[PDB]
Amino acid sequence: QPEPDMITIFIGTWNMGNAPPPKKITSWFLSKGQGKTRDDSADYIPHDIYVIGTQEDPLSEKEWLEILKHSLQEITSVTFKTVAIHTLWNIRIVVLAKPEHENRISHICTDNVKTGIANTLGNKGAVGVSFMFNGTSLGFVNSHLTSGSEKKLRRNQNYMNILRFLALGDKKLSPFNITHRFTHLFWFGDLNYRVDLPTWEAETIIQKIKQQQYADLLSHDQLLTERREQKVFLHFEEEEITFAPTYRFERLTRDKYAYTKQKATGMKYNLPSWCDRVLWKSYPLVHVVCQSYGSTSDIMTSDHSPVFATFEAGVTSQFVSKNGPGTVDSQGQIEFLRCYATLKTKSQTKFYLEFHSSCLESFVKSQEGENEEGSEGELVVKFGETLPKLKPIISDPEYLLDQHILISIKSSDSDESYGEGCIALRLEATETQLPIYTPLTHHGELTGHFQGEIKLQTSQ
Ligand SMILES: CN(C)C(=O)OCCn1ccnc1
Repeated sequence: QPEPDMITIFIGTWNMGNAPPPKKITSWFLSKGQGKTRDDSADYIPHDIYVIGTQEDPLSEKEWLEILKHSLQEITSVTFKTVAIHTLWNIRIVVLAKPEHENRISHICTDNVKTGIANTLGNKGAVGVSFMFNGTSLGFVNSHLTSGSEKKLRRNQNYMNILRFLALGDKKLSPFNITHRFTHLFWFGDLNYRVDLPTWEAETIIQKIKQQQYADLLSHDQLLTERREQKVFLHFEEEEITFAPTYRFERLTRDKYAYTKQKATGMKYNLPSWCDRVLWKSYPLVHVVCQSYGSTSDIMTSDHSPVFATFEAGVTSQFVSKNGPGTVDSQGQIEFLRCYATLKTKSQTKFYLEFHSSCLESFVKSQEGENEEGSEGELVVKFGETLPKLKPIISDPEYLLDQHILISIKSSDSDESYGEGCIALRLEATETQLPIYTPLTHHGELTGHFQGEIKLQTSQ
């Protein structure tokens, strides 16, 4: 039985509006409705992993697992295994996998973050799950962010709190938040970003939706506009949206958007919006292709429609050689030439680097770099040819070229990371000096850059 080099992942997000689901929700798992939909010829082909995020979920874990497993069984005739389930208030994540994957999945982690203080702490936040699938780390975040058209900044703040404080993945990666811990990170939920147009334009918006003319609406979608101004979700991707706004519907039909202010909305308008979203971030030069992104048309118990997205994701095998794991492979080395960090910090401390990778027995600390002043005000930290030679556990190029090196630049004075990034070893050549580059972030905000050259030696 060969180990896979690709899997398919289903991501679902549904705000259930505190109502039980209808008797049939199979269209969700089949990626059928509006948008980028899945070919009918694939309907019986199970995805490898199904990750279901709900918000305003009124069901017990048991009740929802029942419905999910029986839905997938009906579609695929496969009885899925429960990998993980985690609930914060009415925010829930379920991970199901094909039974053949049970012994490929390990290191399962779950966590939650509650957003806001006092007033604003009590129902919003995120749940998440991570695990290893053979040699590949996978993370999944389901967030329900702050509601309301005039709270996009609160949503951005909720995002930064979730990525700082959600404790998933390898705890040995101590300088790195969830946006660097995983080969593939999927972040979905009722993100609650709105179409920012005047209230008086509600009927115009509805008209545009009926004509399937989304362009003048997406140009005002707060998540796209905040992303474009680097205010949120820096270095995440989203597939093009080709489905109608998924909020706010009258229940039991999809023929009507309910946008007018009511006591029940706190006298707020809910103009039709793409509240319900799926984004991802994968390490550089790893295969990840979105194969569906849309909304169902036939599930109408909630004022939201379910959203689906599916992905092809590259995975690697759990590599064993004669040497590592348990020792180094002298035939392998990673060298860095002419490297420097460019930092936005106004501070003057010395900096050193940390290299972290599962291709190393443990993380590697560099000597301090030499600070110089950039021509436009910047701090430039020069490492020249001074960076250590990294000694991987396995030299086989079929392993080593699939790996990644996480870099943290840390203050000598405080040992706090000022910036984190990631370098792919999927090089055009071995034994050859080649440019490398990563942006550096801290709390998911841009803090600088790291660039230089790499020289990778493999056994070939
Ligand atoms: C879509 N959007 C909000 C945006 O900023 O796209 C340009 C940057 N980009 C290019 C590939 N991925 C992100």
